[PDB]
Amino acid sequence: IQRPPKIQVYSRHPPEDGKPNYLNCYVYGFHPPQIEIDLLKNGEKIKSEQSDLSFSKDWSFYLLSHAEFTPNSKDQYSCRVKHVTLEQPRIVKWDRD
Amino acid sequence: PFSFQGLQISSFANRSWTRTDGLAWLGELQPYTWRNESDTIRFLKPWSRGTFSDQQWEQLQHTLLVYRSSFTRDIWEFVEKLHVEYPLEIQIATGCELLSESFLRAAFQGRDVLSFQGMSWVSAPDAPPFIQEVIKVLNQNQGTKETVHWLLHDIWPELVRGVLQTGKSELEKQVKPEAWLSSGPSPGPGRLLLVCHVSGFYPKPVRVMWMRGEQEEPGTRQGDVMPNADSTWYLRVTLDVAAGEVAGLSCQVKHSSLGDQDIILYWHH
Ligand SMILES: CCCCCCCCCCCCC/C=C/[C@@H](O)[C@H](CO[C@@H]1O[C@H](COS(=O)(=O)O)[C@H](O)[C@H](OS(=O)(=O)O)[C@H]1O)NC(=O)CCCCCCCCCCC
Ligand SMILES: *[C@@H]1O[C@H](CO)[C@@H](O[C@@H]2O[C@H](CO)[C@@H](O[C@@H]3O[C@H](CO)[C@@H](O)[C@H](O)[C@@H]3O)[C@H](O)[C@H]2NC(C)=O)[C@H](O)[C@H]1NC(C)=O
Ligand SMILES: *[C@@H]1O[C@H](CO)[C@@H](O[C@@H]2O[C@H](CO)[C@@H](O)[C@H](O)[C@H]2NC(C)=O)[C@H](O)[C@H]1NC(C)=O
Repeated sequence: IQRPPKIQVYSRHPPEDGKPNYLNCYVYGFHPPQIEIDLLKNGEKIKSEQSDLSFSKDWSFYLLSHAEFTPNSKDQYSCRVKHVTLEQPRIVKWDRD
Repeated sequence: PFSFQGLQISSFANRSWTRTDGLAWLGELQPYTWRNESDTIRFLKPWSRGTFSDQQWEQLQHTLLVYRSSFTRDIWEFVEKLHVEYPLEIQIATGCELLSESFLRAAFQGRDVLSFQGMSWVSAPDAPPFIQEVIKVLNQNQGTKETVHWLLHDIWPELVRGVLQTGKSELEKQVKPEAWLSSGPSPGPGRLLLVCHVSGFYPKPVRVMWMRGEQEEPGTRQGDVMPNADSTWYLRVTLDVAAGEVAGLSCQVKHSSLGDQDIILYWHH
């Protein structure tokens, strides 16, 4: 009935400083389906795209956001997610290594 | 191997706000969507049309369209007449595997609620009391039951057969992953976390392992295989190990697109 979301963050391609890449934020296993997902660079939102909402056998929801990004060893990225089951928004950082 | 599956997500916030979106999967590719805004469905692939004629599609469209409006109206009326409280989340899943076996299942507030067996609406064993009223009203409308029967037994199968034929090549493409290694956060004292990333592979079945030469290493933790925007996959596999033992560890990747020629990545220092 109410399932909190699980959040995972990963790049499409091996992160090499300077090469254009894509940052993925996969949010899954949640219910109900209304959810806010933002991709962040040093705190600020960045232009992300988002796939259609879809769902698994047990009826939970899953969804993919991704954003074009160019990593360098300076900047940090994260995924911020808002859902009814969360008292406070949940931030998951992209860990390069 | 490749199942077809049609999905509906309906939400009713209150009596004034509602939305219904749909999509469908064939194996792991998404041929269609029907967004709330659209009066029609999107063919997301050049093979999405299958072998279905234009008149056949138009008919199916219209059927689905009437259904979407009628469905919405019917829920609202079931809510008023049965005093069920908002918000509501309703999910529907149909589809078939050719052996040919069709289903139409429904969930409410995230739990299985009813389905369509044979020619009847049947309540799930676990369903709340009031859906017995729903089932009753639904099993009265003969025309709907006939339209559902016809969809599941006549239309789904003929469709799936066609788009399997036209989507055959894109469905069974093989796409080689790229892969890399990294040093994750320390899991404790003198323990290190070695991470093996594999990304860009399609189809989804993949074996990824830590190793000493030919000896598979257990303590290898699988991550979840998760999607990429381009419908290829990503998988992260880790190992917990002591700083002395770092000697001669390799990650090894088996994938259908590689044949017998696996990808090996070595740790150095
Ligand atoms: C409290 C709620 C919680 C419970 C949640 C579960 C509820 C189950 C959901 C199932 C509800 C299905 C309701 C069916 C809606 C029907 O109104 C429509 C059309 O009804 C037709 O309207 C017709 C008149 O229409 S009008 O001229 O425009 O007014 C006729 O009355 C016709 O009867 S007939 O004897 O003449 O043939 C009648 O059936 N049922 C359908 O359209 C059936 C097709 C179902 C397609 C399912 C596909 C789902 C897959 C999702 C992928 C996008
Ligand atoms: C999902 O789709 C439904 C149905 O397509 C949307 O509801 C519809 O929205 C339209 C246009 O926005 C509404 O039009 C209204 O018409 C009346 C005329 O009497 C007028 O009072 C309003 O000013 C407006 O023009 C219409 O009420 C409504 N249609 C139905 C069948 O409910 C719905 O908003 C979409 N969902 C979301 C979240 O957008
Ligand atoms: C019905 O529900 C919808 C969606 O939940 C409500 O629309 C929102 O209402 C807030 C006010 O709290 C406004 O900021 C916007 O108008 C809407 N936001 C979103 C995210 O939709 C609507 O208020 C509700 N209608 C009634 C009569 O309760």
